[PDB]
Amino acid sequence: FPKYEASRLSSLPTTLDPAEYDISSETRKAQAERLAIRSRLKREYQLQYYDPSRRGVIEDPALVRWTYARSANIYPNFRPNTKTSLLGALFGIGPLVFWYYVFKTDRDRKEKLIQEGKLDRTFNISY
Amino acid sequence: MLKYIIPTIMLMPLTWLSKNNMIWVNSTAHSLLISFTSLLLMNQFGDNSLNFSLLFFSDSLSTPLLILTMWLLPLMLMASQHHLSKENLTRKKLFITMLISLQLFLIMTFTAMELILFYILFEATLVPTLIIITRWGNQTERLNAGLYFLFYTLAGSLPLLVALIYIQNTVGSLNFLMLQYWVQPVHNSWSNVFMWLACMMAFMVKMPLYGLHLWLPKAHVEAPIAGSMVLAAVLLKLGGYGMLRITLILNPMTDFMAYPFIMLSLWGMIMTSSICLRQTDLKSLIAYSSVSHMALVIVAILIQTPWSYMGATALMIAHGLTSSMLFCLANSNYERIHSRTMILARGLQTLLPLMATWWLLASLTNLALPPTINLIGELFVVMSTFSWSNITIILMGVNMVITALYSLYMLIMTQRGKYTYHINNISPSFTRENALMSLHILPLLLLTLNPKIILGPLY
Amino acid sequence: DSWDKDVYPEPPRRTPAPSPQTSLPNPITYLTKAFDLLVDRPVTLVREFIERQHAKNKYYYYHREFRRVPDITECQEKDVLCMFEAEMQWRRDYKVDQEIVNIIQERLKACQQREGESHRQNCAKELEQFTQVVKAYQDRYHDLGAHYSARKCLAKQKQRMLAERKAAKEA
Amino acid sequence: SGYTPEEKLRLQQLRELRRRWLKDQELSPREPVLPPQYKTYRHSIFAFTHVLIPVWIIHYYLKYHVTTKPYTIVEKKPRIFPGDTILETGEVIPPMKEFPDQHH
Amino acid sequence: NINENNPLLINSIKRLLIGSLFAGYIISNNIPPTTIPQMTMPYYLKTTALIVTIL
Amino acid sequence: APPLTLEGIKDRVLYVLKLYDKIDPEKLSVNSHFMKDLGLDSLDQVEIIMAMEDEFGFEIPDIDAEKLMCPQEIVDYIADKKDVYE
Amino acid sequence: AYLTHQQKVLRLYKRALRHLESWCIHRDKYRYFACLLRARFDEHKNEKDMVKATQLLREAEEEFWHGQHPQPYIFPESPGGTSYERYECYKVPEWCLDDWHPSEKAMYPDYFAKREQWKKLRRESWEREVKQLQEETPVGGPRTEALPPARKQGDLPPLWWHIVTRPRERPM
Amino acid sequence: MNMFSSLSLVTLLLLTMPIMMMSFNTYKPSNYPLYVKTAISYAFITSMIPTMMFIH
Amino acid sequence: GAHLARRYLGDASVEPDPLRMPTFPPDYGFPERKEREMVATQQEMNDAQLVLQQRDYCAHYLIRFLKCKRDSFPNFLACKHERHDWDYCEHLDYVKRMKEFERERRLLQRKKRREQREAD
Amino acid sequence: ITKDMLPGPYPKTPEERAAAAKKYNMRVEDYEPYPDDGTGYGDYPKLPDRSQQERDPWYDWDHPDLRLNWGEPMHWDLDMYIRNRVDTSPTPVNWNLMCKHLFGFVAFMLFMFWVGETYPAYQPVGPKQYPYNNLYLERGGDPNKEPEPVVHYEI
Amino acid sequence: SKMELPDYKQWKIEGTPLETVQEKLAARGLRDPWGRNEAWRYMGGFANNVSFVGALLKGFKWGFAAFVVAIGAEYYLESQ
Amino acid sequence: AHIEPRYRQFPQLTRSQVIQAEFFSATMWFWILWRFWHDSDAVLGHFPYPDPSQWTDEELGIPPDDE
Ligand SMILES: CCCCCCCCCCCCO[C@@H]1O[C@H](CO)[C@@H](O[C@H]2O[C@H](CO)[C@@H](O)[C@H](O)[C@H]2O)[C@H](O)[C@H]1O
Ligand SMILES: CCCCCCCCCCCCO[C@@H]1O[C@H](CO)[C@@H](O[C@H]2O[C@H](CO)[C@@H](O)[C@H](O)[C@H]2O)[C@H](O)[C@H]1O
Ligand SMILES: CCCCCCCCCCCCO[C@@H]1O[C@H](CO)[C@@H](O[C@H]2O[C@H](CO)[C@@H](O)[C@H](O)[C@H]2O)[C@H](O)[C@H]1O
Ligand SMILES: CCCCCCCCCCCCO[C@@H]1O[C@H](CO)[C@@H](O[C@H]2O[C@H](CO)[C@@H](O)[C@H](O)[C@H]2O)[C@H](O)[C@H]1O
Ligand SMILES: CCCCCCCCCCCCO[C@@H]1O[C@H](CO)[C@@H](O[C@H]2O[C@H](CO)[C@@H](O)[C@H](O)[C@H]2O)[C@H](O)[C@H]1O
Ligand SMILES: *C(=O)CCCCCCCCCCCCC
Repeated sequence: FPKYEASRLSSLPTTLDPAEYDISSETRKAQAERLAIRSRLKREYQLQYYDPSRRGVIEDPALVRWTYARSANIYPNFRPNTKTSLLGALFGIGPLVFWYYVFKTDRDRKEKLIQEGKLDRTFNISY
Repeated sequence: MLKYIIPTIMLMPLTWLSKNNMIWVNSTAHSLLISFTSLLLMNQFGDNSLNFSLLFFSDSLSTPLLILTMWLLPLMLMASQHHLSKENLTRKKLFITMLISLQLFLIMTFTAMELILFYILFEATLVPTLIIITRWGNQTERLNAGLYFLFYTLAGSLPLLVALIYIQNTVGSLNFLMLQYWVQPVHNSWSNVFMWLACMMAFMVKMPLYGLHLWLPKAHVEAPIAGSMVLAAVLLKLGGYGMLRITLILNPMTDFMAYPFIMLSLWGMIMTSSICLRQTDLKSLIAYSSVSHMALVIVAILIQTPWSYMGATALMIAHGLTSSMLFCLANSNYERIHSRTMILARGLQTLLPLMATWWLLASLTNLALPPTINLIGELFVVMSTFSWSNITIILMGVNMVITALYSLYMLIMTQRGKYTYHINNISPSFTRENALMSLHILPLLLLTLNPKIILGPLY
Repeated sequence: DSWDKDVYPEPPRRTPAPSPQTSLPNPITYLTKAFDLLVDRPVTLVREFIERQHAKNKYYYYHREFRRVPDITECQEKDVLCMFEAEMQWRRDYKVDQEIVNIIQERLKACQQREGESHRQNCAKELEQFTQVVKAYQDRYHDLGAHYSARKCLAKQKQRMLAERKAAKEA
Repeated sequence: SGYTPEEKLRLQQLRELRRRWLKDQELSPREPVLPPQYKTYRHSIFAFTHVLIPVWIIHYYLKYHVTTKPYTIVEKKPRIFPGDTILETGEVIPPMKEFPDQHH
Repeated sequence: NINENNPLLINSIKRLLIGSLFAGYIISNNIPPTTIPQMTMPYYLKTTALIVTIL
Repeated sequence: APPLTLEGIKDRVLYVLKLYDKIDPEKLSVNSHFMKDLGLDSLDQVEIIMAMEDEFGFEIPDIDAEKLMCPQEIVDYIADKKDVYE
Repeated sequence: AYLTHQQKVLRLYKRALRHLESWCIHRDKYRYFACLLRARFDEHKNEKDMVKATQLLREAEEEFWHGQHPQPYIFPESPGGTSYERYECYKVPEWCLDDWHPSEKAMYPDYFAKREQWKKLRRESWEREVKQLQEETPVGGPRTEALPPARKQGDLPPLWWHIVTRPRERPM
Repeated sequence: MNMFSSLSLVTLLLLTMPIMMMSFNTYKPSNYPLYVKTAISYAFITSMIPTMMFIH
Repeated sequence: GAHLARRYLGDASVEPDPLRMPTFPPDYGFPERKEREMVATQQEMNDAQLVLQQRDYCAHYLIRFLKCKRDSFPNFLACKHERHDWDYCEHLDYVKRMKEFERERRLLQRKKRREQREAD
Repeated sequence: ITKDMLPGPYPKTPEERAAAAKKYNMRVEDYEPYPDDGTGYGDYPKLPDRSQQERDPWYDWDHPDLRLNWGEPMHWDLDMYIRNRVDTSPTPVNWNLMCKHLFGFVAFMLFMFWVGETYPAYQPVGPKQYPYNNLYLERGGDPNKEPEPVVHYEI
Repeated sequence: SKMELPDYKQWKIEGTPLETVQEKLAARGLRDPWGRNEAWRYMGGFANNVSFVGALLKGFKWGFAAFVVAIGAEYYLESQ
Repeated sequence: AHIEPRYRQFPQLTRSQVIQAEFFSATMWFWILWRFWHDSDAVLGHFPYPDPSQWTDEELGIPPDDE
């Protein structure tokens, strides 16, 4: 049996993960308090979801944090360093300089051919 | 143009002298009548523009933009009157006044025959727009959005003012008809490189150009619905309209000055289309869609061919009706769930069937389904860019793939799937909301039958 | 009929006469007779009625004639009043030339369909006439840009004429 | 491993409510209470309204508008074979020349 | 619960069943020729499709 | 499909168990606990639930299945999932 | 992991039987190999050493992964099956009926009379349901997602509305 | 030409009529599926006439 | 066919190259070759609108078949004899091309013998 | 929500790591910020990179389509991991082996196509012959030039 | 309308491939306790199904007879 | 309805459905046999394939190896 080689896009099945087995009283304690947080959040939701007089949207702070974390909170936590500057230079200036030489070179060739009469434009009258 | 300026002004006394319960009925009814008479501007000739006086003229470029502007004012009123219902009566009248005053500056801006008169009106639109965003926006960030909107525009506009006055000193006139006959070529020099930049940077910021677009996601998101409708539909087109006019006096220098800005646009649209795939805010997604579409307009204006000018004109009109409709569609959801988060309310086609049809039609026009005028414009621009350089088909093609993905991603995420269980206040769509949607899409689809009236002067 | 046969030529029609070599009845023949009786006849009467109304109200419209004004060649530079008329004339002739190329393209497309599998040889005249007109149109108007004008057209012509002079100078 | 008594009791009580709810979904005999409001003839009015009226309009449209303009309807010209007689002129197309009439 | 006795089901399939038997024969015998069908070949090229199908 | 009934579901649940060779068909009732009364074990219980999935054509998740220990519970679980109220 | 050793073996048994059934297809062939597989599980039924039992379970999982069907059978309405969530587009929440126009409600006078009784029953029970949950929950919130039954006559089991009134599995 | 051209367009126009009726509230939605199916059957019949002329 | 096995796995110097054949004069070894006869005139194929690939030396049989097809409509089963006449003619044309391939191969075979014997 | 409940800066001290974990409804043991590399994550928790398709289908999620619970921290890339998009579930075949077999199949087929283009199949037949100087006039040849005669003979 | 299910005592593995399975299990000392739950699939109208060859030759008997009758008619139609 | 479901039993059939199926199955085999009789060439070959090795050198104009 060749062993399972996990990848980023092909995760490891739990039935083959050693952490799943050989459980300790310390792991069973972590699971108990994980289940507690889920149970406490469920009760808070249900008390509102089942309220007969509620009409509206049950505001979810976890959703609000997520949309805020992926917008307004990014710049305050930005630091110009070697990683960000190199990445910013690569993905910001990099592609623009690349496409410039691609199009400039292609268009310079075409203009040269048109001047000499070596570019076929027999029926080209729409542009 | 006095037959449109004067009645547009008369909307202000009409609103202020109306009964307290008829301000929306009266202003909406009479702004529609003004919209009707704007069709008289389509007396266009093959050779000559329609030149009314020493101050105002109309041509096939300004005419469709004028008709779009006067049509939008009625639609902005219907879109606004729900969320302003609790507003104080006098503050409601002031809000309508800002919209009317914005229309007045727009219809004069698109028809001013002299470029310095265009500049003053081009700039005068900042004031009502800024007031609308900051006074009647909902969030704390509306104050910052107004500052970005104001100073991004002015940072480019002030150099334009100096350039225009310099052009008048040296040429002797800024009248656009005169500039058609007295134009001289621009020869290479560092002095002319900066004249070119000062003539184009104000218009690029308004489009916006990729790199200078940061003001738009903020402003288009923080504004009230009416503010977003005019910002996307018309105000972005002041940049495109300005470029289309001033590039007359910039040749042949546009040959090489366009390269940095064509690169920013060709790559910018792919960058801003990709952004839309990972946007969590529905209004923000729509705003970034406008940047992607207006990148094509920038490229079409810069390469300066008969097909690209026709395509640019069609795109500006088509985008105006589509982007405005999408903001209105997203607003209807927001007026129900009071949140702009896209993933919050799902499966809405199950709860709001007819409004899901509008979502589909708006999405199809956005991804440029033929023969919509969105496709007509987008196709004409691609045809002319291919001739400019064949390799551009790769970037245009990729953008067309990405645009379909985010257009249908927004449709699928909000309208399909399972409804969110805890959201129980999705009331049925009002008549006002259904009519507001159909007043965007119906004119947009009708224009397919007669597309020549939105293809501009080079048709 | 309605259009000029000279502007839009059509070779003479040669339909072969029916030569049935079968005893069976031809379904198309009886379908044609049914079409004439049930479609063509009532449609024709409705039209003849409408034509009786149009004859009672006969009125005319005209084709605008444009007198010739001086070209941009005759205009003193920066003289807008004469430049304007020459420029408007040049734009009128530009649109007409576009429609001329459309007429020649429509002849070419009609021939290709009409000749069927023999088009490659039977449409050589239309191909040649299309090639010549497209060459002339390209010389006049190609590469002028979105901001084209009579002034730019003249500069393009002068550049072309200068090269032709030089090439002859080589001879 | 089975249900605990509390678990069983909660399921029992939900079940009574759920089944009562489902029973109440049944429609009464009078519901819905609506407000106030052979083949040949059926197939004849379809042919009339969907085939004849349209073909009337289309034939009128083609005959007096589309075909009055040049090159709107362009037909491939008929194939002419040796021995055919032209109806326009009566010209007789010559037969082909004699074959070697070889067969197999 | 097998049941294929609805006339809508039977008639719709029946028409396409008649098509899957004769339509190819009708079309081939009514379309004009536009090529030169290559009808001369060795036996093993003629029956190739038939044989590999049987295998 | 032909609608289910509580008596209809119960009959088929008992029908399947009567065809299981480890259950006496005469000692079997809707209230028979599989372990305490019928004397089966847990590996057997998995097969019984597997057989009811095949019978009625839908899967019962393992977390739900392990709690069904008498034929009446299976009848109640199925009627609940299929909205059977009689 | 929150599953006991028993629950893991029993789950592995069912999963391996289903994948075995997918390979075998034919019912008689499946019955033959299902009994051989049962014999293997019965062979270590009484293993007492938990350490040796766990190692047996580990190997069985490794063997199952090697021999699983790449395309196992899934019940059509099970997750991953061809009919999963097929009818979610037809499930409309009951609260949508409150927005119906009166002319729409007048079409079903008997249905909406009963509906009012259910809504009345929901209001009048809500307070007791909240109170019961408050008085049976230890300080610091519940430790599990389980819920109690009703303890009295006329009390309804707390948090029942969205269980009882959920959409039918085949609504349209 | 008149029959060939006329019939080859009714086929396309015939198929849009159910779409126009649906979009313009002028239909009896009793058996709309049967209406659409009937229109397709009639389009097939009218499409055969142009095809027979081509075959001939 | 075997010819491919000879050219690819064997010796391609004595195998016809389908692209460049024939590589010998037409009259080499053939004192006075008759020139192929064409029955149908260019105008007749033009007026029959035959597909260019169909305007070969058998076109006169195709014209008869197409004329029969039209005149026998709707009986789409007539004209069988005319179709066979055209099919047989095309078969004889194909056989000729097979002979031209064999002649080319046999000459390339000879050209090697006449070079090997001369070489030694 | 109030400012104390929104995401903040990278947590520097164990007291701030305990406040962040409480804010995100996590156990301090399970709470792990993204690395403080200046990329803008702040204290938003780093959650396992797994698709929502990987979660238990049979559990009673508050958002069954998303398979999320109300109040649980959402993955930074939640919108990329919805069930309509990136899937990370285990595969029956190892990822690296999967790539080898797919690439190997494609490369081999492309190689074999190049070989088949080098050694084309054809019949033992000479070129097809056409009359009238190889249909010179029909193919569009100029009628004002006499073409290089092409003669075909019998055999 | 109660659906009367068939009596369960009629399902027996005897005379079906399930009985073969039991014999191959009996050799190793095992039993199949669910065999009787599968027996309905090998009994009644589900017992005895066509082979693949037989499936293709559905209708070949009458089709051939019609073919024989048709060529006789065609043949004599040419001769007479 | 016209057909009732059965439990663990072969379903009820109508006479019409069985007869129509047989008729079209039979019609398939009549067609194949009918066409095969009249058109066996389309399956086996329409024309003989000449054996090129059977052609004489004078047929092909291959001159003697001397001259
Ligand atoms: C987004 C920003 C985009 C930035 C785009 C940058 C464009 C750069 C354009 C460079 C070309 C400027 O135009 C160039 O100016 C110099 C002025 O010194 C002119 O040249 C003049 O000065 C130079 C000295 O440097 C001498 O070599 C020359 O003898 C003299 O005539 C050139 O004749 C002209 O070609
Ligand atoms: C923000 C994205 C940045 C991406 C990088 C973009 C780089 C863009 C560089 C701007 C263009 C500079 O290069 C520019 O090329 C054109 C030719 O095409 C030159 O144009 C000039 O020189 C050419 C010959 O060189 C002459 O025909 C003529 O005098 C004139 O056209 C300009 O003198 C030069 O300034
Ligand atoms: C530019 C358009 C030119 C053509 C215009 C012709 C308009 C004539 C429209 C006639 C009615 C069309 O709209 C619709 O037609 C069909 C067929 O009659 C009717 O439908 C009726 O017949 C069909 C099938 O026969 C049944 O499925 C249906 O139950 C029944 O109501 C509808 O009741 C009618 O509303
Ligand atoms: C009728 C079909 C007609 C078309 C036929 C096309 C055949 C295409 C065959 C492509 C084979 C490519 O796949 C090839 O397989 C072997 C076996 O796993 C892989 O090799 C792999 O397997 C084993 C380990 O498990 C080891 O040999 C090796 O360490 C490993 O790399 C190769 O890395 C891969 O390149
Ligand atoms: C254009 C060519 C047309 C060719 C048409 C040829 C005639 C059509 C024949 C239709 C056959 C109808 O008759 C049908 O035949 C089959 C096969 O024998 C019979 O089936 C027969 O065998 C099966 C099992 O072997 C028995 O269950 C059945 O009782 C017995 O009669 C059907 O019970 C009978 O209904
Ligand atoms: C030679 O004639 C070139 C043909 C190329 C390959 C065709 C494949 C035919 C296989 C014949 C084997 C016989 C099995 C029916």
